Parts: sequence; C-alpha cells; structure tokens
Amino acid sequence: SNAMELDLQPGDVVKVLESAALGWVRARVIRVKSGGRVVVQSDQGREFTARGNQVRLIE
Repeated sequence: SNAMELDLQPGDVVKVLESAALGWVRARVIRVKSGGRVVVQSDQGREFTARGNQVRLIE
C-alpha cells in the first residue's frame, strides 16, 4: 500500500499508533491541516497529529 507516503484523505479509516501504551488503534483521518499536519481522531474522540510513520492504510 505505502511506505511512509501521505495519501491520507479526510474520511479515511486507518490504523495509527496513537500512543505507546496502546499501540496501533484504529483512527479516522479528519483533515489535513497545517502543511503536513494530519488530523486523525480515534473513536475516543481524541484528535491528534498523525505522520506517515504512525499511519498505515490497509498494510
């Protein structure tokens, strides 16, 4: 699917490693913000800045 490439669009459904004490959880890309500030939000409602090293789309 990708290595580190940001093809993440708002509405996407990915696994992101949210926090080290949780690991890869499933998040949702809400937006692409300032420059390369990816907005993803997990179902806990927390938005956070994702990066292509923290996000994997079906792979």
